[PDB]
Amino acid sequence: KWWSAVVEERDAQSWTISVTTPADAVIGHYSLLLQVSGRKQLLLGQFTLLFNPWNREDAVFLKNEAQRMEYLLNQNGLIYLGTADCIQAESWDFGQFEGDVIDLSLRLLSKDKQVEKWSQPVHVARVLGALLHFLKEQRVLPTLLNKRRGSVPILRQWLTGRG
Amino acid sequence: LHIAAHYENLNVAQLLLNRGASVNFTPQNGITPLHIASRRGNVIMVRLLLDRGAQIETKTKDELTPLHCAARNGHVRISEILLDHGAPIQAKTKNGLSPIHMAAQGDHLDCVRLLLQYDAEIDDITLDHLTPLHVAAHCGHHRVAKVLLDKGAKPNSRALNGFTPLHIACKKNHVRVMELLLKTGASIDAVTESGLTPLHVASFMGHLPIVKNLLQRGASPNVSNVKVETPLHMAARAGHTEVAKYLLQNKA
Amino acid sequence: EELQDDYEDMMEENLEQEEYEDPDIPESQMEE
Amino acid sequence: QMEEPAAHDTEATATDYHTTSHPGTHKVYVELQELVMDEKNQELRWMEAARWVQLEENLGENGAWGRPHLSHLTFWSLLELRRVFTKGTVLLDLQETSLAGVANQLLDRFIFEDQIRPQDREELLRALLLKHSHAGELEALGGVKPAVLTRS
Amino acid sequence: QILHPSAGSCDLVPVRAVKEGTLGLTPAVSDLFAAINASCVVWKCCEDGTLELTDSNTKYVGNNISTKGVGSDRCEDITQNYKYPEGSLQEKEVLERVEKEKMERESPLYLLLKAPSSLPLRGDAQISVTLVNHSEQEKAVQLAIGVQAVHYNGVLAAKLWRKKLHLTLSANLEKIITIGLFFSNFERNPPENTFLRLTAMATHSESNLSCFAQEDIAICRPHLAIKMPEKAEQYQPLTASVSLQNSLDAPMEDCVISILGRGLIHRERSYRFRSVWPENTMCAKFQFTPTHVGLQRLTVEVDCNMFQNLTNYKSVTVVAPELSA
Repeated sequence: KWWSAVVEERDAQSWTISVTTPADAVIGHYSLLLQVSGRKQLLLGQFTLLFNPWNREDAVFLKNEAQRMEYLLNQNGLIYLGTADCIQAESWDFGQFEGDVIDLSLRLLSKDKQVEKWSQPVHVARVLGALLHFLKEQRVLPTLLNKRRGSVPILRQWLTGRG
Repeated sequence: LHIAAHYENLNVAQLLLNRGASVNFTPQNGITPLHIASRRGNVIMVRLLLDRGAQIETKTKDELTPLHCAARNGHVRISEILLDHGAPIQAKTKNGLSPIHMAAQGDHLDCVRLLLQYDAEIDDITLDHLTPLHVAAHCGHHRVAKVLLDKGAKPNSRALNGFTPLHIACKKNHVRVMELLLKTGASIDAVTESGLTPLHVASFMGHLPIVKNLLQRGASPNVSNVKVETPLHMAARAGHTEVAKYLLQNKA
Repeated sequence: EELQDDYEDMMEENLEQEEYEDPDIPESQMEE
Repeated sequence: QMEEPAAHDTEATATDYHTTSHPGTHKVYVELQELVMDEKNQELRWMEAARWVQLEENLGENGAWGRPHLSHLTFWSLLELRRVFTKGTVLLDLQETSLAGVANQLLDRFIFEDQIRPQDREELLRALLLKHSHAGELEALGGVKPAVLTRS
Repeated sequence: QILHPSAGSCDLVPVRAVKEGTLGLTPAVSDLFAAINASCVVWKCCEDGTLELTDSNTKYVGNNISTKGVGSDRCEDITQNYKYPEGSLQEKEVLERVEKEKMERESPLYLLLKAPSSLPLRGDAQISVTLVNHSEQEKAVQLAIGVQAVHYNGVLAAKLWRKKLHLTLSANLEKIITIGLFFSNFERNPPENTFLRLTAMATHSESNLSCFAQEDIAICRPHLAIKMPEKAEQYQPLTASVSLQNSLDAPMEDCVISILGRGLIHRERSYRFRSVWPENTMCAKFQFTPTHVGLQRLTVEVDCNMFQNLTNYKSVTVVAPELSA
């Protein structure tokens, strides 16, 4: 349930180690380090820890696999515009799995200094919403200008300022 | 397997099905694992059960097909999967409700759209001769009523007691359904088997805004029942001072 | 607690067998 | 299918596909393969000719690599490289993980940029997806000979 | 949970809190509840400077609350998660409780406006104004009709058309007036991403009460039809057909069509096609090779001088190649 490591398969020169993380772990970039007794700490690599809608003990757990796919894994979304009596569906590319989106999101979250609360989805969501509203207020200019290619270029232009 | 379908625990469900579990195990209540998977919204579990050989026309003790369970909860994907596998879209329960009745009862707009896309009877009647438009008027779902009316549902359909969807909309203080029906050609002066006009029902129930709208649209307060009673009589017999006052001010 | 789902009554409540039945036909006759 | 549209050649939204990630730095290994044909079966395939490990080693017609040396270039090679790079086709930050996908995207961009004709796409896809042999299987065959891809 | 920024700080509000009117659970419950439960009062502005109240149609708020459906491209309506049905007992109880908490903390003329849901771009529409006189004497009414362009956030953009009918209404008689809403009669072209605010105002005698009605009319652009096979094999060429019929009154010039999609096309490819005269159909054929297995989407955007950023989509499931030797 907590942090743990166990050797599932082993050879003379290799260990196959299964590593678990707590269901309420702090998200962000992690460094995995190995310590040998009477030896200096050694860095094994880097990994990023995210919320788990598939884990029942997690706060973001979803019952349905279809709901999980639609609300997390689907990068092709639909934003509905128009009027109530004439709804025009607009194809939108969320692109949450673009290579730089995770790094940009974590760098934006790093503005909050309450890193111990980053394990709580509520605090992370509120901080991200406030920061993104601030970025929208600072970056959106008064009035192709209306040509959109998804949320990723908008996020890049809001954070870096280029685009 | 019922528990696995309820929680969509795919791994243990596959293990049980490989060990020899009955995919169509029917208890005394008639609730198959396919019924639970359809009701709970478990799309992947529904697909797994259909792949393993679940019967799609099985009825519960209330004769509810899995299509009924999917439609009453608004699971559009499960309903589409069942219809593609051969689910009967005109299956009726013990009360005569079709899956479109279940979808209209729950304000499931996209499920109603999907069912109408699969050649569902838009004016299917229950044992009380209630069309899906009647159900939408009773429940106040004006969006479902609009979708039904735009595809050809009769606005003046008659129930057992001669009640139109306009009558039921005026009875339950559902003003938006009344406006949509009157836009789509519902008869404002239609009478029931007892001669009850929508103004009669609205005055008896005390729904002042509906009475005001009907009188503004030209409804005559001089209409009479089988007892010759006017809407003023209905308002006076139920102690609705405001409705009676407005009726007196308009033409009585 | 966190183990009520292992009992018959709580599991029966969770499965919601009443949701698989047709409750009634709403008529609501206006006559007093 | 009434009209086959021509390329607009506009980069109005080019900046929308520019990633903010910082690329890393590596001393890289470069491998050169030439479309050749074998002698035992007269089948055209890809065989490695030289490799770069910051020093150039060449593969002779005996199955063994030559001695390492600095890379030296002719005037005509660099002139033609500049000529074909000036009007070249670039697919930067391409989301592909297979040779078939890279070849398909490259041929689609070739057709879009009028580099090749649409009738040549099938032949080029056949050529780019041929078996890539190496020095280990050179002796297994009858050797390698220079080859030119034909219309058929 | 609803992310509601406050000008600042952000708050997470449960949807059931908004639906049940639990004003006090989170600080942003009140604003979200008011966003979908407020009532509109319409005041007439006179040349004398008097702001006068108008009999008005009920302008419902919080309508057709929509989001993308699960497992399909269909539209899912989630208004029932936010609001009880109008005129029901639960909605009445919630409204009365909210009003009580807020309070503790602190004619013979009828107009019926019938308008189409959308007006085709550079097209024609017919609107109907129904005037019913409930008086015993004939009335001289002044029917004022105005069309104005509004942005998505309610900001006025440009006045487009206006009409002032003078009608005589017989006593106890219903009159239906049909008015042709024509794009060519607009004083200026509506700005992009705007909506039509159709208003009908009726003033009679010296009663000081004006009947007012308003409707929101969208602008309907020509349909961008995409023809593509439902199933496609990975690493094999796929052909997509794009059809667009020019229903406008002017030829389409500077015509550019662009295609894009994740797992189908690297970035986007923009194409130029010939000018399309009115009542002509543009047919464009695109060949591309899918390279990623799964449910992919092809997005097609068409730009011209008449309209810009006209986008349509179609979904194709890419399957892995058949196993062989």
